[PDB]
Amino acid sequence: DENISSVETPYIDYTHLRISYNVYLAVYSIAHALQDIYTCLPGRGLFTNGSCADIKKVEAWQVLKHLRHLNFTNNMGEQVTFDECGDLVGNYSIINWHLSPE
Amino acid sequence: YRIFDTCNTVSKALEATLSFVAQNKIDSLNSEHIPSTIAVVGATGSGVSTAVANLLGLFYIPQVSYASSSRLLSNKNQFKSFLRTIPNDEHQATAMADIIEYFRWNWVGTIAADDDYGRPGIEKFREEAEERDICIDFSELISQY
Amino acid sequence: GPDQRAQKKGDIILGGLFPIHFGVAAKDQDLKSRPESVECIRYNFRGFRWLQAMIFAIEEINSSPALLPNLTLGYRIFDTCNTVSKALEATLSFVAQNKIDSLNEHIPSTIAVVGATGSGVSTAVANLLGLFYIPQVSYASSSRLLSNKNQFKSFLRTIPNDEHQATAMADIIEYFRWNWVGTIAADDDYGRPGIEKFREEAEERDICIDFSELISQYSDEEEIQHVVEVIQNSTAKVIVVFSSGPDLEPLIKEIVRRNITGKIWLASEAWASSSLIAMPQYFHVVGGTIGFALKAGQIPGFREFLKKVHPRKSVHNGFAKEFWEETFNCHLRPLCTGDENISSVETPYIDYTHLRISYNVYLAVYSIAHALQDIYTCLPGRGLFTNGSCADIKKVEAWQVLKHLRHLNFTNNMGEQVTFDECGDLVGNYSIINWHLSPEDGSIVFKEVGYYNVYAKKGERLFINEEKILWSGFSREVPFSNCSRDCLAG
Amino acid sequence: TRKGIIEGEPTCCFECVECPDGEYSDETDASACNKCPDDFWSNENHTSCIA
Ligand SMILES: *[C@@H]1O[C@H](CO)[C@@H](O[C@@H]2O[C@H](CO)[C@@H](O)[C@H](O)[C@H]2NC(C)=O)[C@H](O)[C@H]1NC(C)=O
Ligand SMILES: *[C@@H]1O[C@H](CO)[C@@H](O[C@@H]2O[C@H](CO)[C@@H](O)[C@H](O)[C@H]2NC(C)=O)[C@H](O)[C@H]1NC(C)=O
Ligand SMILES: *[C@@H]1O[C@H](CO)[C@@H](O[C@@H]2O[C@H](CO)[C@@H](O)[C@H](O)[C@H]2NC(C)=O)[C@H](O)[C@H]1NC(C)=O
Ligand SMILES: O=C(O)[C@@H]1Cc2c([nH]c3ccccc23)CN1
Ligand SMILES: O=C(O)[C@@H]1Cc2c([nH]c3ccccc23)CN1
Ligand SMILES: *[C@@H]1O[C@H](CO)[C@@H](O)[C@H](O)[C@H]1NC(C)=O
Ligand SMILES: *[C@@H]1O[C@H](CO)[C@@H](O)[C@H](O)[C@H]1NC(C)=O
Ligand SMILES: *[C@@H]1O[C@H](CO)[C@@H](O)[C@H](O)[C@H]1NC(C)=O
Ligand SMILES: *[C@@H]1O[C@H](CO)[C@@H](O)[C@H](O)[C@H]1NC(C)=O
Ligand SMILES: [Ca+2]
Ligand SMILES: [Ca+2]
Ligand SMILES: [Ca+2]
Ligand SMILES: [Ca+2]
Repeated sequence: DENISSVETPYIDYTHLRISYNVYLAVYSIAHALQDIYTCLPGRGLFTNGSCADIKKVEAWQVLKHLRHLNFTNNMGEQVTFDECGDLVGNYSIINWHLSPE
Repeated sequence: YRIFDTCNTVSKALEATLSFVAQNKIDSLNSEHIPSTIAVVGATGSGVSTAVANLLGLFYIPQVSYASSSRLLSNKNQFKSFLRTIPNDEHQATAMADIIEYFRWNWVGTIAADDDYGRPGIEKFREEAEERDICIDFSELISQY
Repeated sequence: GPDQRAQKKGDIILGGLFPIHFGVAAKDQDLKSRPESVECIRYNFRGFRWLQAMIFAIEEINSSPALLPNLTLGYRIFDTCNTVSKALEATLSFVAQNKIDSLNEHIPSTIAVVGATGSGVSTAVANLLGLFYIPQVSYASSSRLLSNKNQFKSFLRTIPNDEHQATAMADIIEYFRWNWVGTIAADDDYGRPGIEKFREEAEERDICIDFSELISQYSDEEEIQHVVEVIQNSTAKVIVVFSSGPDLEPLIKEIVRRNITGKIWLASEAWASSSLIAMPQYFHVVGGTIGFALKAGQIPGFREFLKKVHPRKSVHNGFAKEFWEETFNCHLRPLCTGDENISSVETPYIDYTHLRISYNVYLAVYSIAHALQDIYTCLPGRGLFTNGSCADIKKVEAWQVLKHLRHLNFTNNMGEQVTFDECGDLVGNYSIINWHLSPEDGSIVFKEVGYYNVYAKKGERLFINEEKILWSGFSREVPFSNCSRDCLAG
Repeated sequence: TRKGIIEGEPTCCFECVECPDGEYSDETDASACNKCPDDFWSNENHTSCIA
């Protein structure tokens, strides 16, 4: 019954969600690739002769193909897409290490 | 989901990945209880992600990393199924060079981790500093071992 | 596992990883259909000779009762095609029983692996093998990154590490008094660390490096063209290339197309003796190249065994069929009569002057065999294990062979002591060769013009005979590769 | 004062060598002393040229 907030660890004592947001984006990108597999019109597909994969019997390479052609929207309303090298270009923030007055 | 701990170590990550690719492995190497992992989220370290990417792209299992940012993982000839939700470290070395140029320094030292993360980034920074007329006094390689 | 293998059943199975092909088919999978297995192109006769060296060593051990009596060494040897994926399929075949035991009957248990050739390929293979502590004794992987036992627990090599080679390149540049050089390296785990070590050494020795460009066998025409532009714009005659044959072939071909001459090429051991670069029609570009070569070894009876190859007679070597089909341009395309003579077609399989990597494969196999002999001929209370206990040669395990390989000290057929230090490395000299045009024929003669003594102290390791060097292949005058001319008196 | 080269040490590490008479250096981090034009000499500080 111990309280999680009682002990100060990096688990809760965080200020920003930078890499956690990266994990969230990875999961949602795979999910959106799977959705593109699911929401696939018969004649409009990424595979041979515009065929679509079967969500019930989907294979890893098909999800890779859809991930390479994945362009979805964040929960922050910003588009996520991967380049030809599977990269997601983003800004950086210059921070300075200070000392807490208290 | 099937999530394992890598401990920032290639060995643990490869045991977990061998668990991941077990069905594809037995299919390509000659019980349905083994689940079929459709994609992998990971890993943090760039060397760990490199080993896992070799093993996974052998079977074309997509691997979307969240922290591994080594430029060597942008080579689709070797890493066919690797994707990143983190920016590549091509820009961070240039940003460090721009920071040094902004504050009007030209005499700096460099330390890097002796792995696929520190070495490519510090090489890119060396190139950018040479372009920006910055002299690097020393270049050292470190590790946790 | 993979097909086209070379397999022989035995009591103990030695895995093999050789580049029978220089590479794979460059066909980027669009993933519109299920990705099939990639094909291997550019048949390598030198890699086939290395595989034959492994097989010859295993047969010699199985025939001589002085080594491992009444114990038979078998092998499962695959083709890596210089590609990480193929070698990883072969490695998964090697660790099938091990991964079944660790994760989850007649599958042979690979006791040790000989290979691979590429440092990145060997890095992937070592990553996979070190999970199960299966020793892997490479014959041509000289990257310093593989000396990290914290990441590569079961890795050994019979080739020298390439820090001494980069130091030797710097010493060569200092010897001829150049300070204005350019560096080229393959974008892999072999070229990058070596060129970095060279950069440190050159900075120590006050050698300015003008350009540092990375190359690959998969580099686009844009990247190759950019590197050639960098070379042309630069005034650095001396170019230090720390790369391999396949990774340098596109750049060399593009430079030959544009006829860039007068460049002095310092060749790393990987491509200093490469049939992909040392071609007669490249001599106006790569002529006079100064490169490094390993110690030449001797394997009595090896050439006869090489000349005893036959697709039908050799049933345990599945690579013999394609070897025959590419040697005589026949199919078993005219039909393969099967009576063709190996001494009729000039290939790197037979037209070799020295055995350097072949001797490395020989040493790898004999190191494994002598580790097994130490396992066998061991007194009960003097084993390298808990309480001095001994391994059982009837039920030997891979980690026991690794333990005996770490504490290995045996004698060559040349009378040279072979041991592996704490980093799992072997120390060896170098021979400095110069690419000479043949007077009698058109081939590129590799003329030995010096040596590098790794055992000697710094500043006394290098020995060169400038009278034996033909700069650019025709000139006896040492070229000028300084950025600025000397400031005179006053 | 111009920049002189320290042997064995990179470009960023230089010595301060005073310009000689006749020549001058007006800017900072100058790599060469420039001669004053014809009918012009250099002042005491070598920071400009006077007729
Ligand atoms: C440190 O060195 C840098 C060298 O780049 C100096 O920056 C130069 O300063 C001069 C002075 O006017 C300028 O003309 C150059 O354009 C500058 N070069 C740059 C910014 O790349 C810097 O001033 C030096 N700082 C100190 C305190 O010595
Ligand atoms: C190219 O530059 C090197 C670097 O200085 C010159 O090497 C010097 O040679 C002189 C006489 O041979 C020695 O006294 C110096 O100690 C050398 N400096 C070194 C080794 O750093 C070389 O002479 C130059 N070659 C030319 C101009 O052809
Ligand atoms: C590495 O090279 C050196 C020099 O080529 C070898 O040292 C020579 O050894 C022979 C006898 O084997 C002597 O006659 C020479 O006088 C030696 N030359 C020297 C010391 O400069 C050395 O043996 C080679 N390494 C190995 C392992 O053979
Ligand atoms: O590639 C790599 O190894 C690093 C690992 C890493 C990055 N950011 C982090 C934050 C916390 C812990 C680890 C990391 C950037 N990519
Ligand atoms: O570590 C490496 O990548 C090189 C590869 C290599 C060497 N020598 C060779 C001869 C032929 C073909 C390839 C090679 C030296 N070790
Ligand atoms: C992604 O889709 C949006 C429309 O929702 C479009 O504006 C954007 O250009 C697309 N990006 C890529 C990389 O296709
Ligand atoms: C070489 O110089 C030319 C001169 O314009 C330039 O266009 C070219 O980009 C240079 N090559 C490089 C920078 O690789
Ligand atoms: C290349 O240049 C050399 C002289 O430098 C000349 O002899 C040779 O014919 C040239 N070859 C081509 C293909 O231009
Ligand atoms: C190897 O054994 C020989 C004895 O044959 C000995 O002279 C030599 O010092 C040993 N070397 C090592 C490294 O143990
Ligand atoms: Ca990790
Ligand atoms: Ca290989
Ligand atoms: Ca070759
Ligand atoms: Ca110095």
